[PDB]
Formats: sequence, C-alpha cells, structure tokens
Amino acid sequence: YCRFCAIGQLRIDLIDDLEALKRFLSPYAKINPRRITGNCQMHQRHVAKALKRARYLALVPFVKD
Amino acid sequence: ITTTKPIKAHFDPVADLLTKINNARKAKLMTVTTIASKLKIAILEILVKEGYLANFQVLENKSKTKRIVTFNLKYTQRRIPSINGVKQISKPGLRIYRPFEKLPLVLNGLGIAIISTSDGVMTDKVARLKKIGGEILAYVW
Amino acid sequence: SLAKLGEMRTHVGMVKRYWNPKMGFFIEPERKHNNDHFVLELQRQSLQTAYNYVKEVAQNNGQILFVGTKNDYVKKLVNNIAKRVDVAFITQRWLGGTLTNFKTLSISINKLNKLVEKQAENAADLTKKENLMLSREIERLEKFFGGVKSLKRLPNLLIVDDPVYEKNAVAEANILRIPVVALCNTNTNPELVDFIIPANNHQPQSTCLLMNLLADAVAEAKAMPTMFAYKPDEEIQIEI
Amino acid sequence: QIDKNGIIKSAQLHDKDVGSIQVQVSLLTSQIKQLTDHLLANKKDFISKRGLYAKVSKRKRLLKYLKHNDLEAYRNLVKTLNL
Amino acid sequence: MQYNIILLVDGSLSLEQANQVNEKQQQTLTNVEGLQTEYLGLKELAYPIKKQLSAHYYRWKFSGDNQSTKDFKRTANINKQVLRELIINLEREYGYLASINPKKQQLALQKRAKYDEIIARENNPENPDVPVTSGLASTQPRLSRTEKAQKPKEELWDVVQKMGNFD
Amino acid sequence: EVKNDDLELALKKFKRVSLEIRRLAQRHEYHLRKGMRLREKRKIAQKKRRKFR
RNA sequence: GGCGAAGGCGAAAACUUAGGCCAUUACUGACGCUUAGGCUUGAAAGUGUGGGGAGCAAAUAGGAUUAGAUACCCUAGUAGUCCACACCGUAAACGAUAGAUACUAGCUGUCGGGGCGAUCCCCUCGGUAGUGAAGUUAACACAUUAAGUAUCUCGCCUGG
Repeated sequence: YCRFCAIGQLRIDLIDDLEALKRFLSPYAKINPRRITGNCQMHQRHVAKALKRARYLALVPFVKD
Repeated sequence: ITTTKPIKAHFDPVADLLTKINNARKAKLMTVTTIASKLKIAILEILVKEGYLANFQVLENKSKTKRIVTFNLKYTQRRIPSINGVKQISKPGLRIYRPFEKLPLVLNGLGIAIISTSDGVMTDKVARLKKIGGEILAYVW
Repeated sequence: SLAKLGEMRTHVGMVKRYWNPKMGFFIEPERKHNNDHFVLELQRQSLQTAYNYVKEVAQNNGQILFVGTKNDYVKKLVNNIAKRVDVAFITQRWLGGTLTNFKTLSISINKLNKLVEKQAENAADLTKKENLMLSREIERLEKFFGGVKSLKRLPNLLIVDDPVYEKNAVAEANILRIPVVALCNTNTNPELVDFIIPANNHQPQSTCLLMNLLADAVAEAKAMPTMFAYKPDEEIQIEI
Repeated sequence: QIDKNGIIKSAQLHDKDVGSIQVQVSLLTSQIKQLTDHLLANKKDFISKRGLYAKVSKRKRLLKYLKHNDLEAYRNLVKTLNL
Repeated sequence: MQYNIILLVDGSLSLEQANQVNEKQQQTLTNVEGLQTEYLGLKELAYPIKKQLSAHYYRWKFSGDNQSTKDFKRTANINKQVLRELIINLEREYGYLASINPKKQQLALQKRAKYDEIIARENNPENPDVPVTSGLASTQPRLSRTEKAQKPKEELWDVVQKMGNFD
Repeated sequence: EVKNDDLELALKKFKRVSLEIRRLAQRHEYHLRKGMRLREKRKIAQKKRRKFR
C-alpha cells in the first residue's frame, strides 16, 4: 500500500509523526523513496526535509540508524 | 455561441490567423476558430462571393470583450478539401503593393488572386477592368 | 432483419486506452473506463450499406476470400462458413506473396495439389517416416492454402477478422487500390476499410454478429444457404 | 517587505486598478527597492541585479508607451525615482 | 513574521530547572515578549548533542521579522543546557485552501476508515470508487453572440466512401 | 542496526544490510568528477527501474 | 521530480528574496518580441591577498611496466580542496534545435495548481517524455514539451 499521497496529511514536518518516521525509515538507516511508499513530489520533499531536520534533531541518527 | 475560452495572438491577427490556417492545412482539421479582424471578415466574404468557403460566423462578447471568427474547412463527400493550397503573400513585415498592371493569376490561372486596390479587397480580373491596383493579399488555389 | 436493433448484443469493453482518435469522427465519445461503446444507429446503417454493397459485388460471380485468423473465434466462424460454402477459404494467416503476385502462390498451390495426389497414392512407395513427413507437410500446405486450391483468379472480395491483425492481408490488398469490408474498432483508423462498420470484437457476441452478417451478405449471391441475414431472432454464443 | 499590493491600493490614481501601467511601474519600482536592500543584504545574488535590469528595462518601455499612446498618462507619474 | 522556539534542557532533569532555563532563554527577546509555555514532553535524542541522550521539549511563540532567530540560535549553541534551539515559523509550504479544510475531516476519515471492524470488511485503503460529485474544469467564464452569418452551409460529409459500385 | 535474531543465522541477515551499506557507499573511495558521479548514479537508477521493476 | 538564465541547485535551522502553478467574471489596456547599443552572470581550471588546509592530488621525487613511462600501478608532496575577497570567461555553457511566439492527432503518464472524495480513481491548465499520425528530415527521427506551422528581430556559415 502507498504510504503518502495515499493517507498523507499534506503537512509532514514534525507533527507527532515520530513513530511514522521510525517506520518510514527502517531501523537500518535508509529513507524510503517514492518507489516504495509512493509519496508524491510534495510529500516526498516534505518528508525528506523533515527527516534530515530530525537528523539535525538527533531524533533519528545521521549514520547509526 | 458559448466558447468560454480566450484566443491568443502574437501581436496581430495575421500570426495566429495563419497559424490556425496552416494547422488545418497540415493536420486536416474540419473547423477552425481565431480572433476577429476586418481582413478575415473581408476575405471570408469575398471567398463566399467567389464560392470557396464553408460556414463562417463572427462572434463578439458584448462589443469588444472578445471578437473572434469561426469557420469550417469545406471538404467533400469523400473528404477532399476544396482548397488546393493557401498561402499569404503579404506579411506584417513583408507588405507588397502592386498596380493593376501587375496583377497575375495563381500558378497559371488555377486560383483567385485578391487585391485591395482603393476601397476594399476585390478580384484581379475586374480590378484591371476598373484599372485600380493595390495589395495582392494572398494566393489560394 | 437488417439494420434492426435486435441483432446487436453485449458491446462492452475494448483494449486499455491504446488507440488513435480517428474513430472519434464516426463513433460517439469513447468511454474513459476502457469500455468504449459504439452507438448502434451508425453500426446498423453501416451494416445495411455494407450488406447491400457486398451482395451486389458478389452477385457478379466474383470470388470471395473468407479469412479470419483470430485466437479461436473468427477462425471457427470462417471454418463453419467454409464447411457450409463452396467458396475458397484459408484456415490460417499467410506469409507473403499472396495478393501482390500469383507466381508465389502458383508453385505453392501446384505442389499442394501434387502432394494431395501423392497422399492419395503414396502409401507404400516411400518409408514410414517419409510418409508421415509428407502427411504433415501436406497438412501444413492445406492450412495456408485450403481455398487457393479452388481458385485461379484472385478474389474480387474478402473479409478479415481485424485489418490490423492480418497485416499481410491488408498490405497486399492495398498494393492495389481495391474495395474491402472488415470489422474495425476504436483502436484502428478508418483508412483500413473503404466502408467502415465500427463495433466490438472483444466480446464474441458482437464479433460473430458482424462476421456472420458479412458472410451472409454475399451468401445469397450464388443461391447459397444462410444463418444470419434477415432473422429477427439471434443466438447468444461465447468464444468457440 | 514586498510592499506590492499596499502601494498599489495606496497609489490607485484610477477608480480601481492593480495592473494599470501606473500601478505596474510603481510595483516594479517598489520591487527594485526591495531587491536593492536584497543586494545590500545578499551581494553574491547577482540574479537580483539581473532581474533589476529586466524590470527597469520593462518599466522604461512601459513609460515610453505611457508617453506615446496616451499623450498625458505619464504626466501624473511620480515614480522612476531619483537617478 | 511569527516564530516558534523549540527549546531543550539538559537530559531528563527536574522540570523546575527546565522552566528556570526556559525563562532565562525567554528573557532575551527583542520585540514584544508575548509568549507561553507549551511543554512538548520528554523526547529522546539518539546521539549526543551536549552530552544528553534526551531533553524536555518546550514550545514558545514570539513575534518579529528577523530579529531573534540567529541570535537565539547562536546563543543556544553556546548555551550548555539547551541542546537544540529549533526556530519554526508559519512558513510551512502546504495548502491552506478551503478545498482541503473540510477535507481535513476527510483526512481523519482516512484513518477512521483505514480500520473497520465488521464480519466482512467493506473498506480498502485507496480503493477507486469515483465518488466525484462536482467539478470546475478550470475554465474561464466568457460568452458570445453571433453577429452576422453568411454562407452558413457546412457540407454533410458522407460516410467513408471510395471506389464504390463494382459495375 | 540490530542483528540480535538467532545464534547461527545472524550473518545471513548481516549480508543484506552490508550490501545496502556498500551500494550506498560504493562511490566515496576514489577521486572522480561530479558529472560522472551523477551520470553513473542516475543511469544505474533508471536501469534498475526498467529491469527489476 | 521540482526549481533556477544556460551556467546549476540536496545534513539541517533561520535570514531576505524572486520567479512561478491554476483558477482571477477579473486590474489596466497593444506596454506584446527582438538583437547590433546599452545592461549582468557564466562552471571549473587557473591569478593574487590573508588566514586556514582534515584530506588528497598538475607539475615533481621514488618505486613498477617499458625500447623509454611525460602511462596504466602505487608511497609522498607544490599549487591544487576551504573561508572571504576580487579576477578569471572558455565549456559536451548541447533543444547539439536563438528568443518569444500561435495553435496542431492519439497515447501512457507524471507533478503542481483550481473544483471532488478517503488519500484514490474525475475534468481542466500549466511543468516533467517519448512510442507514433499529419507535417518536416540524408536516416534516426522532432511530433503536443517541434525539426509542424503563422509574426518580428538578431547573431551564427558558405569546402578543406
């Protein structure tokens, strides 16, 4: 099942989506592309910015997981 | 009629006029619609007089809020268009004025060459009869 | 009857939106749900006109070719027609040099007749494997030239399962500029037939309808039997 | 910041115009003021001076228009500030 | 442009110390200091920032144009107790339109209907139904009226017809 | 990356994550230009998109 | 996939900022494009100043092949990478397709925008593409994102 642009709230930056990010990014430190979760240009860019900001938040480690 | 969509040009009716005309020429379109001007109405009326045209209507929104002309391309029962070549001779950047002594036919005589001499667009043979010359607008055959 | 609504049935579903828009000239706005429809007034008027045209054409003792090589349906239809008629027919789709020339067909059909005589004669003259080989090769010859053995002049009229499908048939038919009737869908262009009759072929219901109507239009030319030309009642059958 | 619509509505010399030649050239001038304190705040952004040239050429063309087509529509102009 | 300080305190220490550090940080505003405490709870930090694996997240609303963003960022990078000093803003590029605002309930109706307890499941995630009720077609309103129509004949082109009667 | 699964097949699961780490880090071990970096990355991406999917 | 003039742009935060996408009945009213003039950037190499240089590497030193290695191969290192400064001006700066320009089959899309519902399948306009009609090409093929076809301007060539 597609994950964003399929249940997407159109606003994915930091709003209580920590568990989703920990499931969107598997514990093996990889951001999912549009090729699996199916997120659109909008959703994918916002998820990318949010996840790299969480990396710059230590919520998700840069290189560890 | 109801169009509910604008029609655009470059800066003058000649551009989009001939754009759509040649679009019908190559892509084989049944009907065309472009913006309205004196030249188009006059040429459509004169080809009606010479017997060369399908249905054609001038459309206005109120008086100038949109002025357009629509016209079908006339084909036959076997879908052969009556026009066997249409090309403008005068262009906005290329305007040619010829006296009545210099008004030829199309190829040999195959079409009608329309000249605006001194009061409007009218045909070559009677232009020389009236011995008044002017703009040879285009070649249609 | 002819041009009556009782014939046509189950005209739903086409290919998946892979087509050219020329059909839009002669067919109502296509349905975007992959299921393009063909309003039946145009189909019935075209059926009437085509029926009369090919009936007049075949009344002149012209030769007809009943070739349809679809998966199984039009093949079985033309085979049933063939076992019903004396006019030539081909079970399969040919390969080249059929309507663009007769020299290529000449040697093939002459050796077809020669091998027919051989199989009527050769039962102990050769070896067992060679005899089985001759049997299989005469089967191969007959599957492509089952009707060529019954004509010398090329057919003056023909039908096709789908003009796009038999590319060779339409190609060598269009080498010269000749009339033809066929079944056409939303996918193809109207230049593949000189009098278009657009409808469905994906459901077999419409396919057999149009094919039997076309066959029976020329059926009553040489005082020959008919199953669907003027019957007000129709039979619902599936892909055979 | 941008000061586009505020300066348009403030300087609407006609009854209601947000895209008249007057208000459009005022828009362009206000925007070049904003882009000038850009290039003061961001010097290496030369795209801003490129757009500055673009808009000033457009407005001078628009002013030549405002002079030649409507003979006195450029008389009430108080823009295209100090040179 | 209004901004939002996401402020942190050293590890999981006492909340009173967290509030004291929060007030100390909030004493350094330039414009009007109208702000409120929004305790976002204790959230972890997978890797150390200033030797704290977790931090008490606080939210603060303040108003400026560009005054107290870089200053707060730098002075909290220097600040030992503040691990992260996030500056958020209402600049958040997504639709604020009235054709997504009721649909926000529909967004809830996504999750509300992503699960459905029944003997025979009647719902599927992203199942095409075509419930489309209205549309715009992005069309520009314009009418017209015919002015003068001469030679109004458009020839009724016959059906596809070539090389007809055999005779 | 947690690999605490079993006492005998941990390395088998370690193989795939190591392969992913390699394929994301197979370009930082040599000198090269930006053009060939983008070329190889995008070409491999659109080649995997066409064959495996 | 988007944006940006090509030049290019991706750990984040923020700063200012513009272009832009749809719908604007509308806001005006022929300002519409144009290049010689005039106005800016133009990668990187490289030039120079100061720091700074974790790192490696033009030239170079040595080891290897070699007929030799200015080669492939390796250990160092100079500028070379960085920061700011200015210069630098050529590029596969390649639509190998000038700008804008006006519409032109289908087709699967894909993204953004506007009306819709649960995101979705829906219509539309623009951004991202070609299979291919017509048209145009020496052929591939451009082809709805023209090399189709109207309008203007300009630069670029007449075989080596």
